[PDB]
Amino acid sequence: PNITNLCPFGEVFNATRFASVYAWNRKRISNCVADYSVLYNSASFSTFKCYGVSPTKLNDLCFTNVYADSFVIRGDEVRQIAPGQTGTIADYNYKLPDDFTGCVIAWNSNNLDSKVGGNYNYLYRLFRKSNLKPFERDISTEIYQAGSTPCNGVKGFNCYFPLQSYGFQPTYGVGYQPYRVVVLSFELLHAPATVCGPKKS
Amino acid sequence: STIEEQAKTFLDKFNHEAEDLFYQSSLASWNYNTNITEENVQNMNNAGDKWSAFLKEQSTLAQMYPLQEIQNLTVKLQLQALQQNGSSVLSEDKSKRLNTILNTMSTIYSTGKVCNPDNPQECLLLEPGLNEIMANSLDYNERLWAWESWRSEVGKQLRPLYEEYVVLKNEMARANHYEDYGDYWRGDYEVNGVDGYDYSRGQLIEDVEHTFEEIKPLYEHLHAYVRAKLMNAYPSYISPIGCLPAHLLGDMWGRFWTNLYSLTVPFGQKPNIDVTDAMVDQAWDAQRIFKEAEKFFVSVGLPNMTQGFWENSMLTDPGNVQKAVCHPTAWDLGKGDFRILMCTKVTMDDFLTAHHEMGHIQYDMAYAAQPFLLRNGANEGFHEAVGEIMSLSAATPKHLKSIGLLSPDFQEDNETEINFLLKQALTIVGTLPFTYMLEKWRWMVFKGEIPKDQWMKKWWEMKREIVGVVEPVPHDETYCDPASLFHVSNDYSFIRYYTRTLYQFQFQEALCQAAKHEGPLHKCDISNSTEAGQKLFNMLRLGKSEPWTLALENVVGAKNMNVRPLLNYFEPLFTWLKDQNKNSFVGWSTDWSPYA
Ligand SMILES: *[C@@H]1O[C@H](CO)[C@@H](O)[C@H](O)[C@H]1NC(C)=O
Ligand SMILES: *[C@@H]1O[C@H](CO)[C@@H](O)[C@H](O)[C@H]1NC(C)=O
Ligand SMILES: *[C@@H]1O[C@H](CO)[C@@H](O)[C@H](O)[C@H]1NC(C)=O
Ligand SMILES: *[C@@H]1O[C@H](CO)[C@@H](O)[C@H](O)[C@H]1NC(C)=O
Ligand SMILES: *[C@@H]1O[C@H](CO)[C@@H](O)[C@H](O)[C@H]1NC(C)=O
Ligand SMILES: *[C@@H]1O[C@H](CO)[C@@H](O)[C@H](O)[C@H]1NC(C)=O
Ligand SMILES: *[C@@H]1O[C@H](CO)[C@@H](O)[C@H](O)[C@H]1NC(C)=O
Repeated sequence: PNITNLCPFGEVFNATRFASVYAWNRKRISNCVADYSVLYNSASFSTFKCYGVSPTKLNDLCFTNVYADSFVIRGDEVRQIAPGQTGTIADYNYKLPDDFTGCVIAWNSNNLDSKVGGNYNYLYRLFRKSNLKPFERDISTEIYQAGSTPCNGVKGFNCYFPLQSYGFQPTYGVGYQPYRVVVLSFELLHAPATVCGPKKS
Repeated sequence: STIEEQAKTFLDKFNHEAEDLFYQSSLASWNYNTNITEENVQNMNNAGDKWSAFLKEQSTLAQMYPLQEIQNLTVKLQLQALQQNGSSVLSEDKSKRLNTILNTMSTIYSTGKVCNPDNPQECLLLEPGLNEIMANSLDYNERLWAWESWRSEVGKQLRPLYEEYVVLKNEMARANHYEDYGDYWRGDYEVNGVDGYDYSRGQLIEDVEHTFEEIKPLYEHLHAYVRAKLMNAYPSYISPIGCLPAHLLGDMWGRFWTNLYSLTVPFGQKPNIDVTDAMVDQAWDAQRIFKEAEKFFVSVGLPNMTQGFWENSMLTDPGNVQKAVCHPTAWDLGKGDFRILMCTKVTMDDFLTAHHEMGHIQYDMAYAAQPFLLRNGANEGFHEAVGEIMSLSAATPKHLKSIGLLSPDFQEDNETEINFLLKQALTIVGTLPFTYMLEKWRWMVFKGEIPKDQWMKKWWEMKREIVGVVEPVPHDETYCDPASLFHVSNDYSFIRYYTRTLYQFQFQEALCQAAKHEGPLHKCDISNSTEAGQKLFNMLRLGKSEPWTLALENVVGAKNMNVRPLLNYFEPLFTWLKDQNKNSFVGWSTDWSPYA
């Protein structure tokens, strides 16, 4: 039939501000029509790597819910947003499961997320005692204890503040330039699937 | 938990903070160099102070992790680099005195202006005028006046300052568990803890002497030929049996002999390989010069320059309104930012300099992956050597014919090869005894082998014995003749040029053997050879992570610096010089036979 009520992809991709990787934003997308060909045929994206599904059949399948996680990371760290990877972003900031079905989309945001003095708003967690579980968020700002001595809440010798800032500057190289990453997670549950693709007439 | 894990997390924190602070400092320095304005000078100074303060704080934090409980070589290398006290071990009064002495020597050398007595209304600064009088004049007494007047004023000002400098630096070095300041400088080549690839601080002097003993016949023949030609240029001053007069070497100190090419040319009638007119005829912009250099580096298989490099670099002089430093410098700002600051003209020298500085940039890009404290050359010699090999390869007639800058019907006979090799010898071979003698004299001064009342008597004795250069008139101890040079007056190591010169030809033989070049070594071009670039990039990617001996094994297959590739490079010239010196006397006499 005639289709309306498209999914709110404007409020995820075209957002004025993106969250830091440590405190990555998750938006649950339900009860609308998701047109994935608009995203795939865009020339504005640098990474559109889909894991567990192909982009061509996305516009046909139907899912119960869509999770859109959004964060900013350095370009070199874009590789770490994948199943089975290792690094600071994957161990301590954002972990993807090995059995992940969804797409990882990234694009350079040097124009919007870099400042000449440096943009220090965006942060990452350098240290955590253990690696993150898949789809876990850690927003704790408790001092990391690398040594036997208690930190007691105040930085010092062998006790470091967990969150560090990428001071993005426009002059930086591609590896260190800010990249906005949207990860779409597709799951099917026994509830009626309502995020369906567009149907031709 | 363990000390090693604690150090690893400390280093991770340090690397993160260090990269940001280093970028801010580098960017501020770039802003000053590209734009000499008071605001920039302030910003640069502030960032430099912040960086130095950070490095003092982190060295103080770093020392609390003992070295002997860490087994990983990379972690121990970074901790060793960061746990150095530097001048911090010295007392605050003496540290302030040392810093004041260094600054005032910098001001005395930079702003030293000397002119002729009885005509004092306008004087000559060393960089614009004195250098020109040394490189272009053919008058004996004018060059003698310039040389003696600059060593009189600068040496008599700098001698008490240098006497304080040696004592303070020796005190700091012995406070840092070194024998002297010379041992501190020689510690750059020290490799400890690696089985087989260990290198000692004491081995450096022995290796330098062993290589120089093989340098000596070629230098003796070159010295005899230059002596005969200078005898032709100046009829009565130069003796057939004695040393060369000091003020006639074409430079202020005798550092290079490249300004004697006009006087000592073998075949003046034959043409040169100057390509300046050809680029002017084809309207080669500085952008085209750097693009051709980039084409050379992509031909050998190295990565091409980043978009950031093109956008953020200043490759042309900005203009009258904006002031900039004219010296060509490759800048590794950090965080993926690589830039070149050069006031590029349309000359062969600027084109070769573009290749040299882009080689510096390629080394920086290759070692960028490595941790911050390890982002450097394996030693001080390699970083300059990798630019000098590009300067060697680009200057070949095969490269010029390949890129179209030289006519395809240019005749490459033996005479042009001889005169080109002689020019390369005047630049390269002539600096080796001067470099070795200067470093050996400074090492003996720091070690206490030479007492303060015998500094100059020994120094000229060394120069006659090694360099074969005699003083025009005797100097007493009121003079400070070494410190008239930029590197010694401003606390810089000088053995890097000797090691760079040997590493240059070792790398050249390794890459030419990789590229399967079948002719003379000086006729070799490393373009179009992926394997040569791969062999180079294997060492380039390591940076300071691995010992310099292991890096040299990676390139040339030897565990030590070697002198045979240099001698192989100049072998046609060596045979020609031996043929030309049949009638004349090779070698010199240390007596006062020319003039004293
Ligand atoms: C986001 O912005 C781009 C560029 O302006 C635009 O083409 C696109 O339609 C916008 N919306 C989405 C969902 O990508
Ligand atoms: C150079 O300095 C002047 C004065 O501070 C400034 O207005 C100008 O924009 C600067 N140019 C560059 C390229 O930094
Ligand atoms: C040394 O530490 C680095 C991490 O900093 C690690 O990747 C490397 O494998 C370690 N080397 C050894 C020999 O354990
Ligand atoms: C640096 O100086 C401190 C204080 O004098 C000393 O305890 C420490 O051992 C020194 N470190 C080195 C590597 O010399
Ligand atoms: C460097 O080479 C790559 C691959 O050939 C190319 O895509 C890129 O555009 C080049 N860089 C520049 C600045 O042209
Ligand atoms: C160049 O080769 C010719 C022909 O063998 C020879 O006569 C001449 O002496 C050579 N010149 C030099 C400088 O080697
Ligand atoms: C290197 O490769 C380029 C690309 O074809 C070629 O134009 C050039 O002539 C080659 N160099 C030599 C010395 O043949």
